[PDB]
Amino acid sequence: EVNSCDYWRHCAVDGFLCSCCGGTTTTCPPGSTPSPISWIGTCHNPHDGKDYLISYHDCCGKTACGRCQCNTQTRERPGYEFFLHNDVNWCMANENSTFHCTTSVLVGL
Amino acid sequence: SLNPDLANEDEVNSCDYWRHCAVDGFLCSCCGGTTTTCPPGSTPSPISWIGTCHNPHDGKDYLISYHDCCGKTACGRCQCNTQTRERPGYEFFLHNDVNWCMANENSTFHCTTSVLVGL
Amino acid sequence: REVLTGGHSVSAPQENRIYVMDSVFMHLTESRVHVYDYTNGKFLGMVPTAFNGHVQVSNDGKKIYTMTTYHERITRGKRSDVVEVWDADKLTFEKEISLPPKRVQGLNYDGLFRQTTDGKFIVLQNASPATSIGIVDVAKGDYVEDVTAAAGCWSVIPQPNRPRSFMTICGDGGLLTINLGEDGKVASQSRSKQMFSVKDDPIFIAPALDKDKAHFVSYYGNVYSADFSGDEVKVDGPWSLLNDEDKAKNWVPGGYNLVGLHRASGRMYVFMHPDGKEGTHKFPAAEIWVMDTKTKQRVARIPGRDALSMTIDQQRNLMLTLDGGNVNVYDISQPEPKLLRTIEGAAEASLQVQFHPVGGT
Amino acid sequence: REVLTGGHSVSAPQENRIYVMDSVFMHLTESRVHVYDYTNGKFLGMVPTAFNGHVQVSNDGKKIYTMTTYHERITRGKRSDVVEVWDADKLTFEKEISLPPKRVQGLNYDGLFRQTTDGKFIVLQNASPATSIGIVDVAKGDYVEDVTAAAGCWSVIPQPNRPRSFMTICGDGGLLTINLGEDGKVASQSRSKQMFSVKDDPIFIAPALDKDKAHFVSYYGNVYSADFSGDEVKVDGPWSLLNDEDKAKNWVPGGYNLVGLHRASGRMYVFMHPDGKEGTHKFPAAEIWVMDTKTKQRVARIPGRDALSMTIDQQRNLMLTLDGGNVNVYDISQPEPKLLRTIEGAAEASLQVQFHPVGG
Ligand SMILES: NCCc1c[nH]c2ccccc12
Ligand SMILES: NCCc1c[nH]c2ccccc12
Repeated sequence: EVNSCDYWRHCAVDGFLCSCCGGTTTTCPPGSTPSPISWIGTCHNPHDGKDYLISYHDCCGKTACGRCQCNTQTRERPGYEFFLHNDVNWCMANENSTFHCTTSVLVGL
Repeated sequence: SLNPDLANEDEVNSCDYWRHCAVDGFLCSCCGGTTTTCPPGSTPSPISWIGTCHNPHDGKDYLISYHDCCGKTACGRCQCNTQTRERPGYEFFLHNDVNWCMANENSTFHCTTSVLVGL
Repeated sequence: REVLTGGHSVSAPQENRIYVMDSVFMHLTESRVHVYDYTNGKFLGMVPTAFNGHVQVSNDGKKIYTMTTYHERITRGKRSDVVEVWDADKLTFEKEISLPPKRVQGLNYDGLFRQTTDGKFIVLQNASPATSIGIVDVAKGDYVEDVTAAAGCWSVIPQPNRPRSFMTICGDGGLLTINLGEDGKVASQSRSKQMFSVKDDPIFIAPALDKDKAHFVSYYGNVYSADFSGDEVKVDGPWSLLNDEDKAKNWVPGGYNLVGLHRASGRMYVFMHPDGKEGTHKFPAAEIWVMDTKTKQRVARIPGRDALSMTIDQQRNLMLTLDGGNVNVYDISQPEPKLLRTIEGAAEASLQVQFHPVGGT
Repeated sequence: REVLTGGHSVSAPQENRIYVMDSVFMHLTESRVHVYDYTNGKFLGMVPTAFNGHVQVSNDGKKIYTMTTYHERITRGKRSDVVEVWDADKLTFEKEISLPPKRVQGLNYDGLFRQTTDGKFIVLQNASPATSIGIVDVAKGDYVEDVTAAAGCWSVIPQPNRPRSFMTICGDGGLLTINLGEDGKVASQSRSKQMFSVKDDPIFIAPALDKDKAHFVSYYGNVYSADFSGDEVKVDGPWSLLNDEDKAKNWVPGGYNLVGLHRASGRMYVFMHPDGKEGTHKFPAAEIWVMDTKTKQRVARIPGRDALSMTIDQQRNLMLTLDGGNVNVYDISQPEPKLLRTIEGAAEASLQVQFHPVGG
């Protein structure tokens, strides 16, 4: 279920799911580096009915994973609300900005 | 039959066109060039693999030189993989599984041309 | 007998050409511009643009500008962000202009990579992730300096009634106007009143751009206006794209470069889809709506062909639309657009198409 | 509160791993190696290899070697041909080794990028377009030798019964053997008698490699052998893969990395298709044939699933086959191969798959 675009935590992923790329929902595949910065989504948990902040950190320094591409836009906003915006590369400030895949890191309520 | 610029565009752009009998690559005629001209901003390879192809329209056999056009990334259009009289790398200039842009200033290959040498 | 030659120019004249910016997202380090003839669908050539290229044509029609990122070993080594100048007719590289290593990496909205009306400066979005606007002096082949005044703003909307002025959309819901001096440094600036509520009615960044004003559509199908006929920008809106029937079926805008303006008639073109709700603002077009911006009424609606981005040509009265892979050519000389043809397989992952400029003085 | 981390190792043991070399021909500047678990089809990771990468795993299983080409601005600027050493478990870059700007650019035949049996030297094909074999000293991280004696020859076949010896196929239809010294420089060499007629019965370069001999198949379905039990290679052939019925339907071999040998049994595996004629030598397999190299007769035949390349694991008695995009896994512990599973979409344009070495 975590490899599906419709998994609740992936509600503002624009990118490839790291769990399909040799990583997990919250860890980068071997030899790719987490972005320190990220866009944030507010996603609805279908079990407890509450909304949670999810931080979408890219994994950087390897070329495109190509698997489980998602483009979901729940509560996503344009670049004038920059940290809610997912049409940019959140690897932009890494030592290498090449984008490999995206993680979905639960922050909290 | 010997002059693709006078022929039907769809005919020369086909992998089945007689002079493309040892093309492994993208036809330059589909990539903004012609059978004998590189697309703008890509550079002919001075070296090539060579094929011998039969022309069914006049019944003669011709030597065809397959030069790559180099220095731009893959065209992606009209990919062909025809192997008539093609041989492995111990017959190197008959071999089409290598990049004939390999000795160019930039070795990135863009597309392949099919140049008529003679009988 | 036959001899292979290079050095050739593009086979079709400039007025036939369009530029499809292919991100090649699946292999984003080999992005490129595909050059097509819109009159017959013929592939004319291409320009390689490495990792996430952006593209525009010089206002005078002579050059193609790209913006891209290199690293010494692609996935490792030193970063070089650049603007490149290419000859439009030969499709050859001429010059590299060095940028600070913070040019925007992101999908190809027009507003991320633009130029002043007079063609003298290239104006681009930076993100480090702190935002600023970068200015490149075309004559000098130089980066000037960051427009730090644009912190917390996004995207570049040139003012077509002035030689070197542009606007940007800011997080306070207003517009910042920058006026450059002859050297490409900021000569003056001004900030409008609030145009839209960022929380309650966020706008799409893509302008429907007239000579002395610009219109913007919102997530909920409202329209906003910025008039820059005077030195101070005057803002207005909303008015609704929607009638009662439209509202009943929850029609809203969706797409990327999703609007356009035909300046002579004042007709605005917009991608629309039904059953709107949170999360559908990038959905493909179910329809294209054509609005009279003077009367504020819809004058036409046609099938959207799942289009996501468009562009308008004022000089030939055309609209192009683009669904990611295919380009549709429309005649918009009358209120109802007429489909002329579709170019299939123009790109693998493109969200931006542009005409080669004709005229425009 | 969850925390994103890097620095992780591949999640499956080495013995589960295979390496699918994806040329990505449509976008050949972004070639890569995809790492898969063959037991369950799971994607484990990848290594980026720029323009037309080649790959192999070190014999000791600890490192991945890639070979590739860079330019300062990709399509312009100075060229750098390299070998890269990567950690096999962390899939991270460790070391670049400079090569002269003539490494082979071409599709991924095994014999273009190999290593000595003792693992101390990488042995690679150059073309400028004049051909030579390049030697990289792994410990030193240096290109140490350029074997110009191999001009007019092609591809590298390591001898598994000697520490630093390999053979190459030459334009005279014979084999050149190179024995490297412990410094990577040529210590001696020898040329065989003609094995095959280049004009009349050209062989595929892919060897069916045993410990002390190699077999090769030809465009017309014949088999040649090179025995390197001694210092001088002894050559023989042809025998035919074909019986009279096979000939009637014009069966011939086709593919790229198209043969393999199961060393314990002597079974040789070959991709075959009917209706062979000039120009069909790279056609997908209609069948895989299983040949007893001792009796010189076919023992079995099974559907080919349009495969083009294969590889064999001796110790687990497995064969992989590959059709460009998908990898099929076969059990070959008995004479008839048994299909265990297919890994769909392992690549966009791959003609080479390899197991992680487990022998040490
Ligand atoms: N986080 C995904 C942003 C994105 C979509 N398309 C792109 C193209 C280039 C760079 C980023 C993007
Ligand atoms: N002339 C085409 C050679 C070729 C086929 N596949 C390849 C992959 C990589 C490099 C060259 C090739």
